[PDB]
Order: sequence, then structure tokens, then C-alpha cells
Amino acid sequence: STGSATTTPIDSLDDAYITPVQIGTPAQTLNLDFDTGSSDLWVFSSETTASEVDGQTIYTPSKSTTAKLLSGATWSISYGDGSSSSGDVYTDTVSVGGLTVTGQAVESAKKVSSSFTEDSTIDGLLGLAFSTLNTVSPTQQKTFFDNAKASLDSPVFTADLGYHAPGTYNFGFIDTTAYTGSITYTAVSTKQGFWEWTSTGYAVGSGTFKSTSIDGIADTGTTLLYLPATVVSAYWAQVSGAKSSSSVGGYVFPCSATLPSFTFGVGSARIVIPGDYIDFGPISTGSSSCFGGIQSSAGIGINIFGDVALKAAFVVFNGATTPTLGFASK
Ligand SMILES: N[C@@H](C(=O)N/N=C/c1ccc(O)c2ccccc12)c1ccccc1
Repeated sequence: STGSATTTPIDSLDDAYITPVQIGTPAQTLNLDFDTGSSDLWVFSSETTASEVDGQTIYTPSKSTTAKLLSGATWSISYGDGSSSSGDVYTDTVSVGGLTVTGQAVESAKKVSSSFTEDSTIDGLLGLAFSTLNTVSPTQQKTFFDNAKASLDSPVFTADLGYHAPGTYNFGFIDTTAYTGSITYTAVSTKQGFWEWTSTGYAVGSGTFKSTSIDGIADTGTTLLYLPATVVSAYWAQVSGAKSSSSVGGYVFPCSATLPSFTFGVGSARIVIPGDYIDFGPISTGSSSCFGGIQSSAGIGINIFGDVALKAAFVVFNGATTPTLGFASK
């Protein structure tokens, strides 16, 4: 089997991407944030504290003839950015772009933190990291991909995120028309539960490539590119007037600037992020100071290849016996 679904930016900045997902019988379609940096499929629901719902579409398990309460199971997740959610668990039929999993754990939110409430466009998360990170207790549950994998034509999914435009998540096949050149595969460590890999270096604009190992995670659920302070300083030094602002929380730059590209290495291959991808617009409405799309990972404890990086590539998440990651230009 295979599946293919379009993923759409939630706003004009590509702050996140949403993908429609069918849950239950008859289908209830929710727009979920596909997140390769977490492993819970959770949704706003009829159980969510009323004051914490503000425009989201909700899953109502009582209206699904295939929903079954998973007795005694609860979940609670705290994301790296400080947001959180928790609740109980159903199993139900879940379909993405034509690919169906029966008995998928659908985690129903009873509580969500303010950032989730304040974002009306995201109805929940669909985790695509390794199932070892799943938070359901006392019996850990599998991700959608883990459940589907055996049925797929090939045990893979691909992320093809657009810049200020829709893109695609495919399951079970590689669309050879969706990229240029070849796909370069690189090793993955699954020890921490993430798609963790090692970039071979970087370049700023037309500058020379610096060969250096940068360990990080491929994370579709993170907006920006977080890299070591040395690398980030080298990038912003090329932008007149750019500075790190403690009050704003990162590098900012004049909105009048034309930004240089940023290249990252995948083995001997190179992925080029155009300068425009690195502009995240005014720091506050009407300001002429703009927020940078490349930021320091110092303090995070890990480098994060988020959407800024991933959207410059066609990315293969290879879930074979030994997982790997593939990157192609597009
Ligand atoms: N901006 C990311 C983020 O902060 N991810 N953090 C993931 C994470 C970090 C550290 C952990 O220890 C985890 C453990 C299990 C699952 C996820 C995580 C994000 C993704 C989806 C929703 C909110 C926020």
C-alpha cells in the first residue's frame, strides 16, 4: 500500500504545516501537524477543556462506530518549546492520503497549553519519530508509520515541504519526479528516539564550504534551523545590521536586507537554503526589525534541522531495519 497527502503552511511565514487526516467512522477530518520530532498522535477532542478550545476542529469519539476507549491509558507530553498537552486514549481507524491503519492509538486531549489554544489552525499532532518516544502509559503505543510500515510497498515516508506553498507527505514510495539529481543517504542514530544524523558541514552564501560534523535531528515539527553558535554567528556576520537580541530571543536583522543562502552538507552532497527562506518577518507587527530563520542551538542541547532546512530538500525517512535519512535537492 501507499498514501499521499498535501501539506499546507498554516500562515504566510510557514510557521508550521498542516495535513488532513481522517479519523473514525464515518470519517472526521482533522488538520494535523506531522512531526518527525515526536511520537504521539493527539487531537483536540470533545473531551478538551472547553475554555482551551478556540476554533480548532475536534474529534468526537462517541460519534465514531470504530472508536474504542483504551482502558486505563493516559498520555502527557511536554515539547522542547515549553508547550504541553495530555489526556486519555482511544483506538480508531486513521487514514492519511488513502493509507489506512486500523486500531491506531488516537490520544484525546483533555488539556492543552495556551500556545495550542491560540493556534486555531492546528487540530493536533501526528508524530513520526520512533515509537520509543511515545508517552502513552502504562502501555506505550506505536506511531502511525510504525503501524503502517509492514503494509507499505517500501518502509519509508517522504517529506517535501513547500516554501510559502503546499507540499507533500508520501508513505510507502519515493516519487522520483519530486526531486532533482540523486538522493544521498546518511546514517541515523535512533538511541534518543529521533531521526538523528550528522551533517558534514556548511557554507554561507557563495563562501567556501567548511567541513565539520554537525549532529542534529530532522524535525518537521520545528519551524527554524538551530545550529551551533559558531555557525550561526558566521551566517549573520554576512548581514549588515544583524545582531543577537536577548530581549527578542535570537538573531534579528533589518527587514530591508537581502539575505545570503545557507548550504548544509549531506555526505558529499549539498543542500542550498535560499536566503528568502531565512526571513521570518517583523519581530512585532509593523516593526522594521525581522526575525532570523537560523538561530543558535546553544542551550537546547541539540541541533535541529527544522522546516527552514527541510523545505529546501526532498527528504526520505527510511524506516528499514536499519533506519537512514535521504536528502535530494528539488
Ligand atoms: N517545537 C516543537 C518541539 O518543541 N518539539 N519538542 C519535542 C521533544 C523534545 C524533547 C523531548 O524529550 C521530547 C520527548 C518526547 C516527544 C517530544 C520531545 C513542537 C512540535 C510539536 C508541537 C509543539 C512543539
